[PDB]
Amino acid sequence: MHQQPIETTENGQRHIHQFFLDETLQGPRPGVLVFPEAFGLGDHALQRARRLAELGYAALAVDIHGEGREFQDLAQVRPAILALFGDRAAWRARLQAAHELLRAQPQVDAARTAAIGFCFGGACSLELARSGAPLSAIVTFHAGLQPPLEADAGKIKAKVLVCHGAEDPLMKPEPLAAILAELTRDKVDWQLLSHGNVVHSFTNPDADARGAPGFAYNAGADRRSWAAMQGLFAEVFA
Amino acid sequence: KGAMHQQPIETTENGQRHIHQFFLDETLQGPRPGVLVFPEAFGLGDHALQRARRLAELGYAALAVDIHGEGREFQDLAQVRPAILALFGDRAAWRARLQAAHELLRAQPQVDAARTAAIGFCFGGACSLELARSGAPLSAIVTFHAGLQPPLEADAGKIKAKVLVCHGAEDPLMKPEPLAAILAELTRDKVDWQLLSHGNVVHSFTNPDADARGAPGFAYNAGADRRSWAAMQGLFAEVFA
Ligand code: NA
Ligand code: NA
Ligand code: NA
Ligand code: NA
Ligand code: NA
Repeated sequence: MHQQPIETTENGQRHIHQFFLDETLQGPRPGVLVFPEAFGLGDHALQRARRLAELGYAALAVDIHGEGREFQDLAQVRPAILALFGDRAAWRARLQAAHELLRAQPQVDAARTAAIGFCFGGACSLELARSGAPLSAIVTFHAGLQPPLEADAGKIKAKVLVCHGAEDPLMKPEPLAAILAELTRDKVDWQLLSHGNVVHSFTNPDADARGAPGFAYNAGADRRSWAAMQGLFAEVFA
Repeated sequence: KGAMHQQPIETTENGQRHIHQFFLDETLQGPRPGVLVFPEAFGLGDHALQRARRLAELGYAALAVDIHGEGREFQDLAQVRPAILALFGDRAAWRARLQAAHELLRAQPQVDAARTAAIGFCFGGACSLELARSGAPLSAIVTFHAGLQPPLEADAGKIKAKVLVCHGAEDPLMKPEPLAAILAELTRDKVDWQLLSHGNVVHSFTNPDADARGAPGFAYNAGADRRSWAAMQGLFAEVFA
């Protein structure tokens, strides 16, 4: 396993992304962006990127806040997140730049990429798909997805898998249905895997200790969603 | 590049590849003083690369800065004006990017991180002064026919560098009243500053392409170029002794 930091600046702020490649497999391979939960890049998302490398992918874990920062409370990151939610064009320009940074690594086959994300990271993955980036697939895990925009009609090129806790308060039934209606109008190849009795942050063991409501780890939902991701990637990268 | 080694050093800034050009004389061994070389507003091209190459011949480690990305150099000032006015309107972000360029130079193993300087031509001279005003630990800066930006009270006392401003006395992009305001800032703070002002000399006096721009206000002047470059060399010889 090779783990390499990849540094950029964004309006002068240093970002330190973490790129994983397993030398067990030989030659260029599909690239996967891994977007963390809103707290920022930490062990949760780094472990996901390391495992994707073990499965044969070149995985770029995204430092969303800069300086590899991971915060403890969503209050610490709320202003930065609301600023992105309030300027989706600027957010998307940053997301497309991360995609181009992944594509440019020598061991990444620039034609074969995907994006996964957890929580806010899943919102990022769908915004990047809606920008029209040439992703082969996206997978979201317990994501609070942003609402559809009519200007994005027909832009998604990826296959889409939404892994969802049926009781997650951050992705309520009516807004989720509005998103599925967008994907259906545009004939996007989409799947919803909805887990009974599961809420937000179900892939993160630290969710059981969070003081905010609606958070709990669920080992079953995590394993089943991770397997469905692997199956989608095996389809598009066969 | 002559006998100097030239190494591209790439950064990713705001989604763009920047391809800086680092010059060293490998017949000299060891860490040595580093110099940032900021080009005119048109972008990084042969004019600034030749100056970085000459600094390497003099014994320095010189990083020619790719200001626009992808090595881009513009012909028409109307095309660069929006990006430049944006930097002028957010001097904090501009300074953070300049600081990151300074840290890139300092991190090279052949650069003594404690002993650095910055030069710049036109807009690049404004860059050099903004980096000094940010409080960076530069030993010296030299500006050549630069449209320097006006002083900010928040920068009082922050310049650590010695300062040499090489100026065309009839440059219309750096008029006498705003220049005087900058010299008053430097004087309040007791910065070790010099002004070398050249009679009958206008903007872009170090760039032989200036003669073909068709523009009043732009003209190469070989005497002013040679005399300003020798004053720079003298300043660097003092601080890096
Ligand atoms: Na590549
Ligand atoms: Na697009
Ligand atoms: Na042009
Ligand atoms: Na160094
Ligand atoms: Na400072």
